Amino acid sequence: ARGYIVTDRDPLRPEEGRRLVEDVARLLQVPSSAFADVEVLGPAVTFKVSANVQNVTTEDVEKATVDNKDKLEETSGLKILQTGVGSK
Repeated sequence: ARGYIVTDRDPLRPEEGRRLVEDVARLLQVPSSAFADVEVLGPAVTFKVSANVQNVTTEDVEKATVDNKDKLEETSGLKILQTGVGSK
């Protein structure tokens, strides 16, 4: 399952999806290398969390994103409109 974050930017630049994912990784103390398959789709960025030394899961990433939304928005300079985990 992938995580996703929908922003107010469209199309979201690849470079910007990457920065936003890096911001989220920092909140969780995991290197950005733990996020794989990073891709932008319209206004959204999507990603997979691989197994890591911090034991951070896909749901932990979603929760940290909700809990720190305002900080992420300040750091990134964009708005987050939705976040979640996808379903096959």
